[PDB]
Amino acid sequence: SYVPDDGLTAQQLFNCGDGLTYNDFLILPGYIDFTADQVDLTSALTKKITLKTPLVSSPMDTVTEAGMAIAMALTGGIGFIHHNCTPEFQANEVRKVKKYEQGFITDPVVLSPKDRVRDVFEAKARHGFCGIPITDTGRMGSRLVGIISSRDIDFLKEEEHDCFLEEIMTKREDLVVAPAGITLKEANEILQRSKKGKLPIVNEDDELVAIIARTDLKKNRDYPLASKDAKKQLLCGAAIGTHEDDKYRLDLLAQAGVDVVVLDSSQGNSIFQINMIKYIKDKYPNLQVIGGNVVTAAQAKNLIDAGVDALRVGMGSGSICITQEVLACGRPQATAVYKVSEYARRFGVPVIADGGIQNVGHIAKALALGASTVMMGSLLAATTEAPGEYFFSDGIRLKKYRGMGSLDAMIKVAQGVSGAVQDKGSIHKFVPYLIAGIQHSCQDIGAKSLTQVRAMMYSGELKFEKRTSSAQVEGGVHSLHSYEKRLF
Amino acid sequence: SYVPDDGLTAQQLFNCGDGLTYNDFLILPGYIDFTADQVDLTSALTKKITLKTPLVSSPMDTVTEAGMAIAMALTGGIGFIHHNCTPEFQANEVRKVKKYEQGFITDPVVLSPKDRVRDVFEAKARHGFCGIPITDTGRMGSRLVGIISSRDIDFLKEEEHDCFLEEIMTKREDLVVAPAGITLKEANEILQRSKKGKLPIVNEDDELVAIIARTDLKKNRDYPLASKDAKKQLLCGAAIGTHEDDKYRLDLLAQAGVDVVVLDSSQGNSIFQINMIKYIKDKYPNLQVIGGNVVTAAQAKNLIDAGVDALRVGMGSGSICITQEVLACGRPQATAVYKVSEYARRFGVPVIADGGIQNVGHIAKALALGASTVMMGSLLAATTEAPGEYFFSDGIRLKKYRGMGSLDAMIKVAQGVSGAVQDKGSIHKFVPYLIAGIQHSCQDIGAKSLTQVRAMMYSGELKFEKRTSSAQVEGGVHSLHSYEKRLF
Amino acid sequence: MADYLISGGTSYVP
Amino acid sequence: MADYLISGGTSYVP
Ligand SMILES: NC(=O)c1ccc[n+]([C@@H]2O[C@H](COP(=O)([O-])OP(=O)(O)OC[C@H]3O[C@@H](n4cnc5c(N)ncnc54)[C@H](O)[C@@H]3O)[C@@H](O)[C@H]2O)c1
Ligand SMILES: NC(=O)c1ccc[n+]([C@@H]2O[C@H](COP(=O)([O-])OP(=O)(O)OC[C@H]3O[C@@H](n4cnc5c(N)ncnc54)[C@H](O)[C@@H]3O)[C@@H](O)[C@H]2O)c1
Ligand SMILES: Nc1nc2c(ncn2[C@@H]2O[C@H](COP(=O)(O)OP(=O)(O)OP(=O)(O)O)[C@@H](O)[C@H]2O)c(=O)[nH]1
Ligand SMILES: Nc1nc2c(ncn2[C@@H]2O[C@H](COP(=O)(O)OP(=O)(O)OP(=O)(O)O)[C@@H](O)[C@H]2O)c(=O)[nH]1
Ligand SMILES: Nc1nc2c(ncn2[C@@H]2O[C@H](COP(=O)(O)OP(=O)(O)OP(=O)(O)O)[C@@H](O)[C@H]2O)c(=O)[nH]1
Ligand SMILES: Nc1nc2c(ncn2[C@@H]2O[C@H](COP(=O)(O)OP(=O)(O)OP(=O)(O)O)[C@@H](O)[C@H]2O)c(=O)[nH]1
Ligand SMILES: Nc1ncnc2c1ncn2[C@@H]1O[C@H](COP(=O)(O)OP(=O)(O)OP(=O)(O)O)[C@@H](O)[C@H]1O
Ligand SMILES: Nc1ncnc2c1ncn2[C@@H]1O[C@H](COP(=O)(O)OP(=O)(O)OP(=O)(O)O)[C@@H](O)[C@H]1O
Ligand SMILES: O=c1[nH]cnc2c1ncn2[C@@H]1O[C@H](COP(=O)(O)O)[C@@H](O)[C@H]1O
Ligand SMILES: O=c1[nH]cnc2c1ncn2[C@@H]1O[C@H](COP(=O)(O)O)[C@@H](O)[C@H]1O
Repeated sequence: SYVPDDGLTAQQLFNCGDGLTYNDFLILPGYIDFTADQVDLTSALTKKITLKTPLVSSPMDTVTEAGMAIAMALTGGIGFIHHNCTPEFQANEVRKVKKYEQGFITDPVVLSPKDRVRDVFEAKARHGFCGIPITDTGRMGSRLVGIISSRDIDFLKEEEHDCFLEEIMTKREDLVVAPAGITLKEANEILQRSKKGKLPIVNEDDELVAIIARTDLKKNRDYPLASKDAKKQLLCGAAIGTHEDDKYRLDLLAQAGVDVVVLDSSQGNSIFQINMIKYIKDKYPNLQVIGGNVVTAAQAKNLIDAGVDALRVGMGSGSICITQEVLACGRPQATAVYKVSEYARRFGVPVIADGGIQNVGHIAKALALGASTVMMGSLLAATTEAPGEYFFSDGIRLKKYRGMGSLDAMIKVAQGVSGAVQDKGSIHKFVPYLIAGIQHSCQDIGAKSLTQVRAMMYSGELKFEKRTSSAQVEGGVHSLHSYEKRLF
Repeated sequence: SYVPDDGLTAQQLFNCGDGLTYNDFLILPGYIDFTADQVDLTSALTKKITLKTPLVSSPMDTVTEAGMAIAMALTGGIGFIHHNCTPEFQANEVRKVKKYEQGFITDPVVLSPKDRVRDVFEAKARHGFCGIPITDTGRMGSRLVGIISSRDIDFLKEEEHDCFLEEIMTKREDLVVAPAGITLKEANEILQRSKKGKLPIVNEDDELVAIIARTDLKKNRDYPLASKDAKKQLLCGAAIGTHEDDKYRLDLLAQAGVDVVVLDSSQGNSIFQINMIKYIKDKYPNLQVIGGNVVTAAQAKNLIDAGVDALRVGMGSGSICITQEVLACGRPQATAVYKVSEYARRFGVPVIADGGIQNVGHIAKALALGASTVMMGSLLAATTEAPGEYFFSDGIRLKKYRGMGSLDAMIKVAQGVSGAVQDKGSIHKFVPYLIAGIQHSCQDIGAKSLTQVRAMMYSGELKFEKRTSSAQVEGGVHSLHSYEKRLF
Repeated sequence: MADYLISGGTSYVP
Repeated sequence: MADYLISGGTSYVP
């Protein structure tokens, strides 16, 4: 336990007061006894909601939709949803996202048997699934009759000759079911003893309460890190402004049932949103919120003792915002997420970083420096699940980048720009590179968990080192004619 | 019906004696009385087999293999396969493209139940498909045991853990089959009203002769024009050389049973090619062959009297040819295809054209120029369905492209070039754009199918017109600062 | 029927 | 489990 004390700790630099951003300083390694993928990524973003990977989308029109939302919560992160649309647009967005991976599912598609098959056609045109059961009446709490799947509606050249759904279906008696009052494990036992794909759940009174599908199991086998709630609903997030009409934005998605929600602002300290968090807590106390934005400790304390439980930090600091150039506020974002995190420890509120990420090493240093998660925008823009579609500029494949601080609200001043960046493909080959690189980072600094790196930072037994303007100039690639930039 | 005769008809166009190409003449419009979807677009290439879509890959070594073949022929097209290397390799590729849709599946893979689950896993890892049958011996002509689809294997930690297959399959008494000597209609019908997923066929002796799955049905309606053969396999074609081991190159694929063959050449009008045609036709009266390279009627006539039934026209015409510059032969191909199609219509032999195609306009008026079908090669080069890879130079995703008479093949000359072009994406999002383009152009001309655009040129009812240098430098965009070119 | 499928009917007429 | 997931225990020494 000698440990010769060379190095420099956190408060040993951040009271120097310089404008430290990420590529200004450096982490120092330590003594390990373990392997690379052995360290987990279990983190959290609320007082209660936790994530086994810290990578979360940004609420912006360039990035987030059910493309990014499904892609990220499916790979174990969490998406938010930007709000500059009609409230019903993000209502159908959420009714797209917290579906598609249900568990003991409630009130599916079901009808009367006196219908026709083009009802099923337009239903799957509005839905994309065709695993539908039938009852006697059409309500969910009805007497069960039968079930309809893809293989009974796939050949029909004699399409809709008043095709009543009694003679052409699966019958009643040739269907295995489950009695209600049943947990998941024996339901899985029933399904892979059935191998039929679907399994209704009724009572002893033959009254439908639930059904399950099979592809739940296939995605679960595909996607072990999965970001799932208790009710086997996929996690979903959304952005909300603070002009007063957003009450009618959040209420309808609240009965839709979004479970986290960010209150987005450039500078989130105002009387408006503190009145609004008081407006939401008495309405929705079980619901959990993420508060922002915040740059430093004073507005941090006033919005936490206002009653927020989660903290979105970082201003003027993205790849896009020129807000520091045009509003003269913000700060170097590394020192920001330092100091708000060591205030945030005093209440156990989680801190998620914002912008300024060039690369994997930046979210590595931000995680190490005490951010709870990090939400990012650019290198998880330009995916094939960012909305809109591509174009070219001198043949470079690229998709536009745009942030609401720019000139596209729908006499104004712009805080950001509109630009574009080349595509990097799906996340499914990309965010595993992210998580693998950062657990590689977490191992060769010397810790078994992100919780260990933060406690091992507040202990100060890791140490850092600031490096000069001519010291990252060789930290990158140099001293050669030409080279190539590939990551994986 | 007053209808002035303003314009130029074809024979009074081309007998000016000028080397017209596509980029220096154009087509007049006509009368329209229907919509673009109300066109038919069925063409043909030989006296037997017809194609729903008049476009075909060119057999060059770095543009087409299995991917192009099954993908484009799956879209009602037809692919040809090059002859760059050893014949067993090409035999394997024509073998794997002869399946991917079959009739009654003769000789699939089948196993004996003393195998393990890991055996089926490693079979799938070099097949991709795992709806496996199982017999007593493991041979094809054997007695049935059971059936295993993908629903049976996907949930076991036990891959070999005493995983002899007998305790895990369905027992064959509740397994319906068909008796042999049966056609598809009632076969597929009792499949769908049986509704179980796969349907084997045995005899009275329970000997396996055939099996059919669901995948016929959704490949049928997902590709409603699909270029089926008589046994509803897809069609295929392959290229060959002329050095005396070409006989060994053709006989083993004749055992593989290709559907057509393209005689490649630098130039067709040889003793070699008519003598090998006479080597073919006595050996294979049932199999069909196309001819080339030939750009005038004299070489056309002494190839067609040999009994070739189709024709590849246009040398010194491709994106990659430089045989004008080094070898001083050929002609502008638009002047070729008129007069060789005018000669080829005398004998009912259709013709496929090559080279120089930029766009849907070139092939559109090209098949309107008298060609039956046209074999575009470069505008579908460098897709994701292409051989090779994406790579990068100067910051653009990119794929190389040679010409199959370069010096890059293996005391010689060179008349092919090697280069590269941009990616064009998935062909299933690309060739429907193409057929939409042809049908809008024919919609502009106003014929409900292509055969009367060829007759309507042969009637000369439509006209044509010259373009000059100012006309084509108008023809694209002009007088404009900066733009983008987005095809779709 | 490919002879019909190219032009049909006229089929040369010099 | 979120409360100890940040650091788990220290929470003090200002
Ligand atoms: N680093 C960053 O995160 C960053 C950078 C640039 C821009 N932005 C984006 O800039 C967006 C602009 O939104 P905003 O921050 O201006 O909040 P806002 O658009 O909802 O309010 C507009 C302005 O009116 C005032 N305001 C706040 N609440 C109000 C209310 N109920 N009623 C009337 N006026 C109110 C504020 O001055 C605010 O600047 C933000 O959503 C933020 O996402 C963020
Ligand atoms: N636009 C085009 O399609 C085009 C034009 C020119 C050349 N090419 C390609 O260039 C490639 C190479 O040119 P190539 O002429 O050397 O190959 P080739 O197959 O075109 O002809 C073979 C060459 O060997 C000789 N030859 C002809 N028959 C022979 C036989 N039975 N046995 C031995 N030799 C024979 C001839 O000199 C001939 O040039 C060819 O694959 C040709 O297709 C294509
Ligand atoms: N039938 C049905 N499916 C739903 C519903 N909600 C979501 N799904 C989703 O539909 C997804 C895919 O459906 P499948 O399991 O593939 O069965 P299917 O709907 O018949 O679709 P096919 O694959 O064509 O057979 C499931 O993972 C479910 O998560 C619902 O309310 N009814
Ligand atoms: N198809 C499916 N099964 C799940 C899911 N979550 C849990 N299960 C099953 O629930 C079983 C019991 O574990 P639980 O405590 O209920 O939930 P869990 O901890 O998330 O389980 P895992 O998903 O396996 O990690 C697991 O073995 C899983 O097989 C899910 O999201 N989809
Ligand atoms: N499954 C299977 N497909 C084959 C076989 N031989 C050729 N195929 C080709 O593969 C196509 C379909 O493959 P799939 O059956 O969908 O692949 P799979 O994983 O086995 O799917 P399931 O059979 O439904 O379990 C067939 O239509 C044929 O074109 C075979 O022996 N088994
Ligand atoms: N569903 C299906 N039917 C086929 C297929 N091939 C032949 N048939 C049947 O063959 C019967 C006789 O007509 P054909 O001209 O020989 O084949 P087809 O009509 O082109 O086959 P389809 O693709 O179903 O239209 C048709 O009624 C078809 O139902 C196939 O691949 N799929
Ligand atoms: N309790 C059940 N009892 C009887 N059959 C069932 C039951 N559950 C599902 N099935 C049968 O399985 C059939 C189809 O389900 P299956 O998952 O095997 O195929 P699919 O959903 O139509 O297509 P895919 O498997 O590709 O998703 C249903 O139409 C139904 O006949
Ligand atoms: N004659 C038959 N008799 C009884 N059961 C059959 C018969 N044919 C197929 N099956 C049963 O129905 C199932 C059909 O499996 P299925 O075709 O749905 O697999 P799959 O989900 O489509 O696989 P994939 O997604 O890879 O295409 C078999 O596993 C088998 O249990
Ligand atoms: O409207 C905007 N204009 C510019 N930047 C924004 C805007 N809204 C949010 N941001 C932040 O800008 C960052 C995006 O840049 P990046 O994360 O470096 O890709 C994120 O931290 C966002 O939270
Ligand atoms: O190496 C070569 N020398 C001359 N012509 C070639 C060569 N390779 C391919 N071709 C021809 O060029 C055509 C391609 O047309 P493209 O689409 O203009 O590139 C092919 O169909 C061939 O007939």
